[PDB]
Amino acid sequence: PRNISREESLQLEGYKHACHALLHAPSQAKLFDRVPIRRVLLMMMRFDGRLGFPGGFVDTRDISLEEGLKRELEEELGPALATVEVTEDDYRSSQVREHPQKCVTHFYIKELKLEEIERIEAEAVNAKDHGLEVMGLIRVPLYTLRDRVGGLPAFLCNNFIGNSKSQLLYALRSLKLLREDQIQEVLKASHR
Amino acid sequence: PRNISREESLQLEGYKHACHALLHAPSQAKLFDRVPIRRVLLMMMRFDGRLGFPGGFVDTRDISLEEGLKRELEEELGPALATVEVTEDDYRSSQVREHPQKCVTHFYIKELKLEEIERIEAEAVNAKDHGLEVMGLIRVPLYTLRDRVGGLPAFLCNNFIGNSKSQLLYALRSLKLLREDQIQEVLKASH
Ligand SMILES: Nc1nc2c(ncn2[C@@H]2O[C@H](COP(=O)(O)OP(=O)(O)OP(=O)(O)O)[C@@H](O)[C@H]2O)c(=O)[nH]1
Ligand SMILES: Nc1nc2c(ncn2[C@@H]2O[C@H](COP(=O)(O)OP(=O)(O)OP(=O)(O)O)[C@@H](O)[C@H]2O)c(=O)[nH]1
Ligand SMILES: [Mn+2]
Ligand SMILES: [Mn+2]
Ligand SMILES: [Mn+2]
Ligand SMILES: [Mn+2]
Ligand SMILES: [Mn+2]
Ligand SMILES: [Mn+2]
Ligand SMILES: [Mn+2]
Ligand SMILES: [Mn+2]
Repeated sequence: PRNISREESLQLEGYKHACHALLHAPSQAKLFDRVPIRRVLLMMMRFDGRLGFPGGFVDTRDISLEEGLKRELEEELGPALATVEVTEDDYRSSQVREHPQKCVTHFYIKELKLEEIERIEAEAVNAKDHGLEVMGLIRVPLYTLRDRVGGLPAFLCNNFIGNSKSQLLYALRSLKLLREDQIQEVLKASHR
Repeated sequence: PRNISREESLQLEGYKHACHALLHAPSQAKLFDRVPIRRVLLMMMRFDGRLGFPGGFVDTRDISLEEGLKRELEEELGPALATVEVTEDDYRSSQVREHPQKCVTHFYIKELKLEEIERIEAEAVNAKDHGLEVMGLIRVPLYTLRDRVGGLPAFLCNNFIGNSKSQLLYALRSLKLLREDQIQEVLKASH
């Protein structure tokens, strides 16, 4: 897994392309009327027993990288998605690997309204891929509990696909949710 | 933790009790049209970032174990559980611990019709505890993919609460889903 630019990745010869998106919306809710949720971020349990972002292989010679993702998004999340924009302005980063397939993964971040995320969760059960590729949607706990492990650190101890965990960390710093030192603290507490 | 009978654990004083349940239904669906799903098993992502079964603490001095689970299941899974009765016949096993704290955990298993699991999934977003104490429902992949890892083996590499992983393995053997050899197989490919 190595960092590559969009402009360069698209001119690669033969390698397979993939697109995935973090969908998120602000929230005033408090766990135990005490711990702020801050933000709702969506991930999923996949058919393969691993956690990941919605999306997938972007049929490279079809339409745009955006159109490919949009399709996967509706395929995997459901009908509510047809009215989700997801432009080029929602592109974030790309990576190349030769690990298992020789592949390029493109990460996307889009902010929605909480109402929108709620409806997406609500209609997720109607996605072509519900119970198939998508075993259920989940929210990322952003907080850390009093035992300093429960919440996000404990969350990061689950099994992630490709480099979705890497991508998640990126988003967290990217959206100003946690500084680097906090990100390191939650990893160290998660390591042991 | 340690094995204890139901009747024996209910005679204990100064212990905490909790009940958790695996709701499941048969399915004819085939992943990629080739790989049988076989059965649908519900678990959840919890507030603490771990996988677990729905359920919770029950005060034995106020309500029975069944009433407690019943209320906790409505709270955690939502309104569709009003049509579902998990009774004494669904009770399976109990484990007891003293350290860290005096706690007894009861495990229930109940079969439903596929439309019931589907409706529970649909209405879980209305649960009192959704997006707070319950972060979302998930199905347990029962199959192993061609790489011999994807599916159940990889799922078992996730972060589970208390002995919830062990409750799941018990259910797999109990429901005649996997042989003792297959469970050991699935477990090896994990670690
Ligand atoms: N970096 C990163 N890679 C991922 C993520 N999810 C999947 N991958 C990798 O992307 C590739 C395929 O993506 P999938 O989502 O499994 O394929 P899919 O698009 O759902 O399947 P199709 O419906 O046929 O398009 C695999 O090699 C995974 O390793 C993710 O969230 N982040
Ligand atoms: N064996 C087992 N233990 C669990 C499971 N889930 C939680 N526990 C443990 O059982 C105890 C209570 O479980 P919780 O369900 O987290 O507590 P709760 O009563 O649901 O929380 P409230 O919604 O605030 O009432 C805690 O010690 C957990 O660590 C489970 O699925 N199986
Ligand atoms: Mn996908
Ligand atoms: Mn897909
Ligand atoms: Mn596809
Ligand atoms: Mn596919
Ligand atoms: Mn609970
Ligand atoms: Mn509860
Ligand atoms: Mn409770
Ligand atoms: Mn509650």
